[PDB]
Amino acid sequence: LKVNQDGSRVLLRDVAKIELGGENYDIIAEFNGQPASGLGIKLATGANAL
Amino acid sequence: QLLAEAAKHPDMLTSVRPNGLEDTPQFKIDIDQEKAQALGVSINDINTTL
Repeated sequence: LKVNQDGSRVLLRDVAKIELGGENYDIIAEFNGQPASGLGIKLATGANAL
Repeated sequence: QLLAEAAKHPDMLTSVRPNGLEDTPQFKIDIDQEKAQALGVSINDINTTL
């Protein structure tokens, strides 16, 4: 991100924590109290559910 | 591995080949961001020129 007059280098690790995390943390799902995910599937109009 | 295994069965399968191109040499250019910043040249300008 920056180079100082001292000659040191400012890296993205210095000013922030880089993580692999959900795009948004709004929804969290549990199955019988255990962490879980899932897909809620809504049928298309005029389609057979079976 | 699958192609070799198929070739090991001449009496059942014939001319089992890939329908695609093999890997080829490519010219890789490693642009040093630190050097570009030090010399006052923007990465965007370098990439656009190239």
